[PDB]
Amino acid sequence: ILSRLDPPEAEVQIDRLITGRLQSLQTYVTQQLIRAAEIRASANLAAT
Amino acid sequence: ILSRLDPPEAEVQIDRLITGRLQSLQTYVTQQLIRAAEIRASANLAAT
Repeated sequence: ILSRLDPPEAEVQIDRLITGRLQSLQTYVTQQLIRAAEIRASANLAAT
Repeated sequence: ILSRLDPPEAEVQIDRLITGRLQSLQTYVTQQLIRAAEIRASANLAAT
């Protein structure tokens, strides 16, 4: 895209990709945080 | 939106609804993970 257009146009198309990929990454990180808390409970039980 | 807009103009209005509804569904699904992790600990105490 950014290859065919002009900074002014490339920008409007690049912003939708930025918006989608940011949301993807945030979903990944939230679901890792919820799963690490489940692994910590297991490791505390195994220590006990 | 599919009755008082032509297809090139209804895409822009349908996307605004899609984004909002996706956000709301994903908020629902995060808060259920966080509530289920709490019910799980209560059931683990009941089993003990």
